[PDB]
Amino acid sequence: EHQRPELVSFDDINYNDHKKVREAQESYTREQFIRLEALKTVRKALEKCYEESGPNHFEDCKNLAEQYLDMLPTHRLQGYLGYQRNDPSK
Amino acid sequence: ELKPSSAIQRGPLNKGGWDAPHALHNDGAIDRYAHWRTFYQERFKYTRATGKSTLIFLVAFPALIGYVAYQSEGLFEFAGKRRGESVTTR
Repeated sequence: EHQRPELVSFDDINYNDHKKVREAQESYTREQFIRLEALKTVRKALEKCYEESGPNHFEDCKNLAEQYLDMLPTHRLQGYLGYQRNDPSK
Repeated sequence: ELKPSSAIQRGPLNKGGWDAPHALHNDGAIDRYAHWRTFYQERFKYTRATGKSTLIFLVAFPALIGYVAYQSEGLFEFAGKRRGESVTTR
């Protein structure tokens, strides 16, 4: 049974109750693993593009290769303490 | 006229057990060599060689690592990459 708990932001959750704080931590964390599985799926597709293409991988999936090198700085684990300890626009 | 009491009968202390036979012939030269090497600090003095080594490994070498580590702090960002793009930040 694949359970799906709810998403809680850190914005307007009153950091004096440990229930919503800990759910906000775990939600930002689990969504971050989801954000990573897209990287791990395009990598799996890019390798199949390469292995079937053979010599013309340069022009068959230039878009998937550039896609993977675009996701790579911005799809990884990054920490909930960066967004919890700091607020933007203040 | 002040003696601990006549009611003691105190005896000798054994450690108890078996006299294991000598499996090692100790070498007097190696023994006094090692006793000289382990307790080397009780006889160490400052000479020109000692001061040269202490100047390098305690002062100059942490300062060189300090220059390299605090200058080159957030320069390199080798996460994705392309051709012609900036490899550093500064």
